[PDB]
Amino acid sequence: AVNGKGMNPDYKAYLMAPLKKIPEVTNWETFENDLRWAKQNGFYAITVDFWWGDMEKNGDQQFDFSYAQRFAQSVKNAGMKMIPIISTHQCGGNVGDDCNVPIPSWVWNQKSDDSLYFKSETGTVNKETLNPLASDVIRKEYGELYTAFAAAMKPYKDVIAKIYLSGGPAGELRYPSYTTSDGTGYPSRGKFQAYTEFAKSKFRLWVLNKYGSLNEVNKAWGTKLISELAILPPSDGEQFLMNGYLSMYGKDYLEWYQGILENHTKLIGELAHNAFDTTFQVPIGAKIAGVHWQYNNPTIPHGAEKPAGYNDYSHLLDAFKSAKLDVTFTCLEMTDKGSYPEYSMPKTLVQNIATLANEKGIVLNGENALSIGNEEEYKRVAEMAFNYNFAGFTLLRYQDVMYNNSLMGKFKDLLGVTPVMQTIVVKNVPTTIGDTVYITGNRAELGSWDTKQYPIQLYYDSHSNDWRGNVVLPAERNIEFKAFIKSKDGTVKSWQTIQQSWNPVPLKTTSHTSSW
Ligand SMILES: [Ca+2]
Repeated sequence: AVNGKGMNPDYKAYLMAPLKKIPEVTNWETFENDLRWAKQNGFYAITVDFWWGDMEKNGDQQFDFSYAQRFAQSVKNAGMKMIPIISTHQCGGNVGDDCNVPIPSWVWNQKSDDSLYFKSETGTVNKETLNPLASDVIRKEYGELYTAFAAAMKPYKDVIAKIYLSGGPAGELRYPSYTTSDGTGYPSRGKFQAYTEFAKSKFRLWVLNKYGSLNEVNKAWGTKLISELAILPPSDGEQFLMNGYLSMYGKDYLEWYQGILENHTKLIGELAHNAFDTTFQVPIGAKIAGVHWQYNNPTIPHGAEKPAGYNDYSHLLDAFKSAKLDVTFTCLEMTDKGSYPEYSMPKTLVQNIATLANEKGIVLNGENALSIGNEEEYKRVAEMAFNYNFAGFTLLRYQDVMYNNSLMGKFKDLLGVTPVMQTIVVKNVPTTIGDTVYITGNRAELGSWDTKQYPIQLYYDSHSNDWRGNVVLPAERNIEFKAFIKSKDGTVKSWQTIQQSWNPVPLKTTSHTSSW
């Protein structure tokens, strides 16, 4: 892996449950047996969606956690762990998908205005999640929801491995900028979701708080606004994304726009920490979308990320370290295309989020965006996950490996791995001054034979004159590798005479000694 280190010793693989409830898929007994089969292949937990639309349906605080309870009973019977996702967003909702669980329709009557939903550049209304701008309804409704759930899942705390939160549409912390209804579906650019009277208002009160007076606003934006009512979100998102984003106004609008997400993150992460910390004592996290299309579009750069609210990921992730939340990112199985018309750069995006995240000490969890049909995608996932320090990989979805044994075997081989500590030792290395020793191997956990970005580093032991190093490895898998010397100039001088191997890597901690 990256920075000369190994795979994360805390890597655990997880399975995403289906969208539909288990009794709409199979029965609780073959579900338990499927969970046993999963764990037999390296899955540690099953991550599942518990929808607010189901858990507090009839009215305010007329709660039903019977399904969540029933579901954790089988998880306990199967001797598995689970990761509930308190899904405060809508499931499906439209034509042809495997669910339609709206958010409890009584929520929308808490206000008379438009504080609560979203409206786009062209007037499209979106009601998939509650608008983070309405933080008073969000503190009331989410706080209560979270604590009623902690109360009912307390019997099952020994089966809860972590708790995930929904921060927006599709469980992603972002705005509803890409939808078929708004004419923004992949691979086109999103539209801004700041046109409700309430957002418009909140932008103008923010701007005015920064500058003080309209006069000060016109001074800083180099404009000539008439009234304060002229302080508005962009009227042409296409022009904004084209170049209005470079002006001081543009920079202030996007700071406000991304800022609401950052605040929403500190707020749901506060409410969930209060409610689940004493009782459960588990890591809590939220998800961020991989809006990889229109990344490198020359005309409208980062054309889909900026309407979704992702303008400065370093600053966005900073809201996550402060709220003490883990982050899940989503397209580990994709590669970079970067061409017309989609301008898709997903592998560069995941490499960037991964690096900021490790620089900040935020725990990474990966997810694949789409279903994986071949070994290849699993091998691509293995590369990001193991070379960019992911503490977890959640496979999307259940039925894909559960009703295809060959694919499940490929998963077991590449991603349903258990990390184990091992000492690699290389004797008789002709290391002249300045040189460094590295090992690279065949599996992605050893760098896929790469020597510049991903090799793991070994350190000279002066007492016994060999290069050695405690490497985290895939327990019980066959590995091949070789040591090599990287001269001070980062140049590969030479390699080990004979390629080494461990068939398989023992499950216990040993040492593999070998000579140059
Ligand atoms: Ca409530």
